[PDB]
Amino acid sequence: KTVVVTTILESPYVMMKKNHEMLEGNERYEGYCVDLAAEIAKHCGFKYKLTIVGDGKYGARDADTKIWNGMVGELVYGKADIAIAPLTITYVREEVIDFSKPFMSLGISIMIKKGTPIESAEDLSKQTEIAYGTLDSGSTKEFFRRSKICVFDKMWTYMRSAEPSVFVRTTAEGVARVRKSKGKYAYLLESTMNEYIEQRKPCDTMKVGGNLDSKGYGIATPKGSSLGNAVNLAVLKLNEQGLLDKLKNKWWYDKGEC
Amino acid sequence: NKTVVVTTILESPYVMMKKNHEMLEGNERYEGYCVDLAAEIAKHCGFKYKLTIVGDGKYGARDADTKIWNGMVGELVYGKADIAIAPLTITYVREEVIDFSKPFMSLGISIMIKKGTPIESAEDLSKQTEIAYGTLDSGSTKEFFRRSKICVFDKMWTYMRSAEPSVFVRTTAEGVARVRKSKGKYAYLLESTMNEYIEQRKPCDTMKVGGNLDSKGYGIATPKGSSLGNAVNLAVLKLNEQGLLDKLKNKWWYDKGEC
Ligand SMILES: O=C1N=c2cc([N+](=O)[O-])c([N+](=O)[O-])cc2=NC1=O
Ligand SMILES: O=C1N=c2cc([N+](=O)[O-])c([N+](=O)[O-])cc2=NC1=O
Repeated sequence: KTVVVTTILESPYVMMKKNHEMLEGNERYEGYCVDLAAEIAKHCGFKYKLTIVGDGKYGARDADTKIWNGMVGELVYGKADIAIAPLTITYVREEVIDFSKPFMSLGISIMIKKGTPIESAEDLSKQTEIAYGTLDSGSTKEFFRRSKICVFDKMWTYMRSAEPSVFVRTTAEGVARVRKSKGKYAYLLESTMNEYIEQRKPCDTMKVGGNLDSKGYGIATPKGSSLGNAVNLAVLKLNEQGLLDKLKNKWWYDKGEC
Repeated sequence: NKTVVVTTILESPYVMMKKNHEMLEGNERYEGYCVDLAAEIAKHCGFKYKLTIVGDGKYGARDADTKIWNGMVGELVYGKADIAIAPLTITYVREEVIDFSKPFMSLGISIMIKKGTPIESAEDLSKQTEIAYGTLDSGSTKEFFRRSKICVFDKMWTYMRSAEPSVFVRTTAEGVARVRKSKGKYAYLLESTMNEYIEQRKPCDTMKVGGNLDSKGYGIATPKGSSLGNAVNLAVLKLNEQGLLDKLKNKWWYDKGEC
């Protein structure tokens, strides 16, 4: 009766303990989603086993084979019973799996190295000396691409035609690029990550301006799962008890390095 | 007929009476955020609808003694409406009796003060008495402080609960009025979405200070086992990704602002 919980290895959501070599099972892991999982399980009344998604991805659908990868794939194909991770609620994903109500809110934000004369998305669109880009894939990119707003359309026009490329392969790459471009590059990513990195050494970056949109992380379960109901109520219950905020503050600031 | 009966509440700027509403008939009588949203939801879900205002003008609370729901939530659980399109906060007790779509707007408890008031945060209110402060005498707001584990807020609750004269108001407008009349000696805690709306209305003597003390969400509600929920749920998500929700937000909040 053990529930197979799939999740991704992303800080501070899911991380490896300092001594994960001497540990075994769920005790190996720690972090926001790891703590959350314990709560969700306690209120829904079930035993769970935490497993890291094989390909270490969230969930996208190939345009050719139409196959789902990442944690979404593990849910649609019967490899996992529930996904507890920072998985953003989207239209296409909602069509194939069931999402609970958001346990965390977020949106596209701007990351820059401290000292950079940038304060908003508008500031970027008006200049070029300070290059800026996003992940070469994901909701963040397609946001600007399918945006009928001139500010984001102009930013998109720039990003689309730039030399060298302002797009990055991974997030860690984008963050590093900001730290290494000596204040000549700005990275557009999820606010949750932006404000987490801002609290990590060497603490040479900061979040600027407000969010460009509004997304949400949700606990996903296979379409039609009987588990979805209880889990959904658990999230709402945890939120109304300020537990989600407590968990946030904990892994973002209490364990912060600034 | 196959005309979806849409229940909604009369709260600005979500649903408001037009200019010549007396000369108009049907849905064309109303306007606002939720009115525009309803049109889109119906467009993508493909259905004709009729806008109706909830009789008791309430959102949805379960009377503790009669165990009976009121407002829009009640209209659903008792088969009087097919769908509820309004600023209805997604709560636990409600999710237990109705089906909510994914949030179409995020919000949280915020502090409303009269401009000039020497307050910048909730912690400020808790370290003083010079400036009185309160909330609606019912709802998730007053509920947030009573069951709070944060010291400042539990210190605020201790103050509010035992304060004379009472610092609790009966309506939203009543709380806003008290702020505009207390010459900056009264702060009002309410939904941020409403706080940032009043901040855009005459005479523009109020403002929102500090960040939200929590995080809620407005969602479209439908009765359980409704053949409408899933479609409505996908509609909200798509509208958000197309930036339509943000456009509606900016239209009725800032484009028609007065400050
Ligand atoms: O569901 C998703 N959740 C994500 C969460 C994060 N995150 O910041 O937690 C990131 N990211 O780091 O770029 C990308 C994501 N891509 C997704 O498709
Ligand atoms: O579900 C609710 N939704 C609300 C929405 C608003 N609003 O701001 O739209 C307010 N308010 O104005 O105080 C109170 C509410 N109380 C509720 O119980």
